[PDB]
Amino acid sequence: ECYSDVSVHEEMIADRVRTDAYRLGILRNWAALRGKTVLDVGAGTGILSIFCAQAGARRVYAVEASAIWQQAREVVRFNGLEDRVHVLPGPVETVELPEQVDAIVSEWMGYGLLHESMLSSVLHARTKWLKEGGLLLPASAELFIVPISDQMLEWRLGFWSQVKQHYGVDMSCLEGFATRCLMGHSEIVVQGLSGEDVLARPQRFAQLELSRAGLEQELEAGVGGRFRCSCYGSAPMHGFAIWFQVTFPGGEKPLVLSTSPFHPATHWKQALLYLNEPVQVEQDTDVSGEITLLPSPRRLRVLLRYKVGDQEEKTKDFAME
Amino acid sequence: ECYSDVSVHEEMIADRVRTDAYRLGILRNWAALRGKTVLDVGAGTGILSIFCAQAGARRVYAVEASAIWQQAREVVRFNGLEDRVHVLPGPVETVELPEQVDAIVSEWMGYGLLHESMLSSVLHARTKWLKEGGLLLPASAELFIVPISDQMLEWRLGFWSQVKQHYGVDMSCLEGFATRCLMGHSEIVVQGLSGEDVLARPQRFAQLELSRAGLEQELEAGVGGRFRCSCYGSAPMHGFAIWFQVTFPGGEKPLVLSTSPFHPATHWKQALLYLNEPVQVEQDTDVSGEITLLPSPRRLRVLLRYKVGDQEEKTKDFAME
Ligand SMILES: Nc1ncnc2c1ncn2[C@@H]1O[C@H](CSCC[C@H](N)C(=O)O)[C@@H](O)[C@H]1O
Ligand SMILES: Nc1ncnc2c1ncn2[C@@H]1O[C@H](CSCC[C@H](N)C(=O)O)[C@@H](O)[C@H]1O
Ligand SMILES: CN(C(=O)c1ccc(Br)s1)C(c1ccccc1)c1ccccc1
Ligand SMILES: CN(C(=O)c1ccc(Br)s1)C(c1ccccc1)c1ccccc1
Repeated sequence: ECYSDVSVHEEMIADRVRTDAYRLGILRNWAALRGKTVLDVGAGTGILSIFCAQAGARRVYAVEASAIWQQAREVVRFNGLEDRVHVLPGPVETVELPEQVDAIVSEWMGYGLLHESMLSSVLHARTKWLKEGGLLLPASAELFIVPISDQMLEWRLGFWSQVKQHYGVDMSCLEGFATRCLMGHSEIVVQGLSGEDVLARPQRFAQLELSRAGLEQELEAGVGGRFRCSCYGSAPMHGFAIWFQVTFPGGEKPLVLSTSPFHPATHWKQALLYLNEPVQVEQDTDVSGEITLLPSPRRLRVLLRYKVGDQEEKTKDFAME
Repeated sequence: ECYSDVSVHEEMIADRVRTDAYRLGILRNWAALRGKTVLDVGAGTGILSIFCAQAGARRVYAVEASAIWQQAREVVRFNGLEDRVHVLPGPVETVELPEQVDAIVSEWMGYGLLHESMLSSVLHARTKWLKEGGLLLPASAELFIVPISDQMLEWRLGFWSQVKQHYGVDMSCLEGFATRCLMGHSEIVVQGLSGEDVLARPQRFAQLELSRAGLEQELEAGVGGRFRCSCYGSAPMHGFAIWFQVTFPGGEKPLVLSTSPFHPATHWKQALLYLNEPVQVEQDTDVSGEITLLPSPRRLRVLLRYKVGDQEEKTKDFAME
């Protein structure tokens, strides 16, 4: 019953930005990887493991907990690489490796609990299996937030006004209802924005250096921080967008994979935090606040306290289950 | 927590083909409706009820079981029609009307159990509340089936062959897996096709005249029948598409709302039955079989026995839960 399995792995490989960034991030470290050993945490279909062999690794351990490992096994055998890449089924927390490894590669990033604890698995495997001063791909992640005006939401909120022009019945009185339903919930909406949706300069509110011990302990408290920015022009602000980038160390200068709305589109899109209703901003309107991401029913909470212009500080907390 | 509520009613009103067909189907019966009384079964946001008032009905009972009735109440009041259109919350099976009605309007059609038992509610309300020889909008429904080659599926099945040209790893060995996962399930896939996907002349396999008593009893056994057609040219046949049309009686000649892939696109799209793997057809290849739709865990079963060319008869049964 594996049509969900296929959709997910298809979507990732079809993301050229994601797939090339890993390819090149990995290849550009050929000097550190040639003749060395690698652990791919959550190998999926095995393509990251095989980039590691392309880059010259002598031995790669591709560990995959879920059913897709069979397919990873088939792809490695079919590419004549079973003597260099060993697909091991099961969680990385209990896999038995013969040796400590020179590098770890993982694609752990995304939005929700699956991804918070995929990163915990990557830290666990750093601690347990990676050599003092070993190579992490990617090595770091940064998080960004900015006020947004969402055109797709603007269009949906005004649709009820358009009905009169088209079917000669007035439904503009349902604008209030559409707003409550589309903005009044407490869910993270994962949606792709364009540059034109962005109302100020993006602000970095957190950096995670994966190399650091006590990052695990530091994530107990939950990642976040303060932000301040100034709007560019007149707009109905719908809320905030949040996205990440990760960094692969270079030979060269580092390679950055960004999920920003200014950069080309990825299957990750961006994570949207809607206020309960739109608020009109103008050129130089100050937008500040504080954002905390932390786990909790097992749920990832997003705590937001924010201030727009001369309006009062407000709290809106979000969740993903 | 009503963002699902909004998406559904938005999608329906945004369907011009659906909304105009009801508008015109209803208006073209102005002579039978003017000064008469109407029951709208599942009034939703009330737009069908208000088309009935536009067409000249003296009194319309808009019955809506779910939360959206508040919004129907707001839209009628705001259009100054509360003296002609009475929104009644609750199931139609237990609503108390003062009088028997001259006409019933409903949008009950779709794919799955919600829609099988929405039609049962429309038959229940015909029996209970509609006058001898009263008007039903729509009055009938017909079901069609044809062999299809799905381009979107063809593209997805070949994606794994394209990987070598792009990221220098061969994953063509996953074609078998993608096929099992995308075609080997037993689900109805609701997807929009184009004319070019269609491999023979569509065949009508059932007609439902809503006016007929014992239709309720006849639906116990389940609607379906035999079909036979001849393919147009060489193609990988992926399975069958099924769709409906409904008929509004005219003043004039009847109005037909079709969800065919040859007609303009609707939010209903078409219902797809994939074989477990593709089978190559050629010009004049005979495709015959038998299709039964019937209810059952409460699930709507689709029983298909079919024969392609000189291949043996096969059974594939599907479900929707
Ligand atoms: N603790 C764990 N140990 C091993 N695999 C894990 C894991 N937690 C999650 N996974 C697996 O990690 C994968 C995340 S998506 C994997 C992407 C992969 N690098 C690719 O190129 O396709 C899933 O296949 C999931 O089942
Ligand atoms: N037995 C029943 N009695 C009354 N309403 C019902 C019902 N079964 C389903 N419904 C309602 O029928 C609707 C189906 S969609 C309604 C479309 C509506 N004519 C429009 O123009 O928007 C839903 O709102 C559903 O809650
Ligand atoms: C897993 N994470 C998320 O689901 C979210 C990120 C943004 C939103 Br809004 S929710 C986070 C994350 C990781 C560890 C602990 C807490 C949060 C992440 C971090 C870096 C990069 C990507 C994600
Ligand atoms: C509700 N129905 C469906 O879910 C399906 C139709 C096509 C597929 Br494949 S499943 C049917 C239907 C209605 C009553 C009894 C049995 C089936 C329908 C009929 C006419 C028009 C539309 C739908």
